[PDB]
Amino acid sequence: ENRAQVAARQHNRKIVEQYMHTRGEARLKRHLLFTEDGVGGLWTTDSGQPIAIRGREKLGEHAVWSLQCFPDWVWTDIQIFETQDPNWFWVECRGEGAIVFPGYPRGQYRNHFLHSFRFENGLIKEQREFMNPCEQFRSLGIEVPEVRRDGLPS
Amino acid sequence: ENRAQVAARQHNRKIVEQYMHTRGEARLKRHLLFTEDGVGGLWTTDSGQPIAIRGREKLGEHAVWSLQCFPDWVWTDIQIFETQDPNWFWVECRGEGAIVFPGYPRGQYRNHFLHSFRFENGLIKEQREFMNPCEQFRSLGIEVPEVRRDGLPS
Ligand SMILES: CCCNc1ccc(C(=O)c2c(-c3ccc(O)cc3)sc3cc(O)ccc23)cc1
Ligand SMILES: CCCNc1ccc(C(=O)c2c(-c3ccc(O)cc3)sc3cc(O)ccc23)cc1
Repeated sequence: ENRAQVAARQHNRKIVEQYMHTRGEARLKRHLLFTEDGVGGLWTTDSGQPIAIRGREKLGEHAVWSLQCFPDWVWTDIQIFETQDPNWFWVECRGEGAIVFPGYPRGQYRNHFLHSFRFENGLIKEQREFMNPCEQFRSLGIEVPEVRRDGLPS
Repeated sequence: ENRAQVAARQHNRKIVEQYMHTRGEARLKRHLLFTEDGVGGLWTTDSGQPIAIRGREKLGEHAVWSLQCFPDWVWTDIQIFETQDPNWFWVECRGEGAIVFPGYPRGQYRNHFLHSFRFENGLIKEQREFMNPCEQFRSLGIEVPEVRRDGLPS
């Protein structure tokens, strides 16, 4: 059983590596790293609800929109964390690139991200990314609220 | 070497568990889980810069303000992730409690969190927590910007 867990972890790590280094036109095929019913998404948004895409083929359809809205996106400063679960990885990284959201001025977006990858049968069953939406607001020219600090010492 | 790494991971895990379960008056002594020069803080804020405190004694001083602003805070749904680094852990959890920020109405704050814990010689050298600040804005009655989605399909 330990041999099976070790083998799963090693293979899954290669998939995480491949995902994190998928750039440019290869983004059109990144969905093939998911199970048929795999889910990917952004878990931190202005609404408090995730923007999640469910199903490998729907993830592939979304990559068209991803490549339009973030045409040169790269992940950088990538640190991959294996865990005691051979099917669960975390990644700390940054990401950056142009942001071209319809109805907003073209901007430059940079942020810090955490990703969660859960695997089933050697492919990604659930990917989730987490960031501070305030930095995306800034990239879109959206005013960020400020918490008044007068009575809040650090 | 492997035995030493195994020993470090097992002890460090106990410190993470203790930190995550610390609530109530025990919060006044949570800083004793840190190295003398240890750092803790919130990495996701409206400004884009962390609110971090460096030094065990300064962390202890801050606990007074933590108990004022978050008088009944509890971490729930705790999942601890060991990693390939015996001195690095991640935690996925939620947190909840009253929020009592000076000059804002008293509110009820709930959020999802990720924590990072890095250890040195059996104590926490760096703790960092990550959340979506939009949920904290809501708890304070602060208006959250909304990204227009008319052109952005999911
Ligand atoms: C592959 C799974 C989906 N992955 C993502 C990745 C990034 C985003 C994203 O940046 C955001 C939106 C979006 C929706 C649909 C679309 O076509 C493109 C962008 S709306 C919105 C509001 C905010 O407050 C913050 C971020 C976003 C959304 C989903
Ligand atoms: C030593 C560990 C530091 N740990 C924390 C934990 C939580 C916060 C926090 O919620 C925030 C503030 C705060 C500052 C000083 C203080 O006394 C109490 C609260 S201001 C602010 C603005 C935002 O946009 C979002 C969050 C916060 C800050 C620091």
